[PDB]
Amino acid sequence: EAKHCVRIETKKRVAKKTKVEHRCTTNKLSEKHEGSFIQGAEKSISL
Amino acid sequence: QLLVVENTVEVAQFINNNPEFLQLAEPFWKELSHLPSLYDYSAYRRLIDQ
Repeated sequence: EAKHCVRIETKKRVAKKTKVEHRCTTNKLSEKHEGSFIQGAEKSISL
Repeated sequence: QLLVVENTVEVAQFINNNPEFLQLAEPFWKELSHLPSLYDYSAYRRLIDQ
């Protein structure tokens, strides 16, 4: 999980101007692995 | 993968006599009696084919 988020606000008075901005981002990754291997051999020799 | 290889022997062996005491089968002997007494390979080839 990764998040980056910023909020900015400005007001100026002299005339009055204001700007406010909010920006946010979220990033997530999940990976799951599984593996199974089995091997077997038989030899039988009879006389 | 399976491999099975199996043998039964029930006649442990036969041992045929040497050629001096073997008896030829009458058809085979009759074929030998018609062999051309010379190298006519066609004839001996037919015999070996049989």
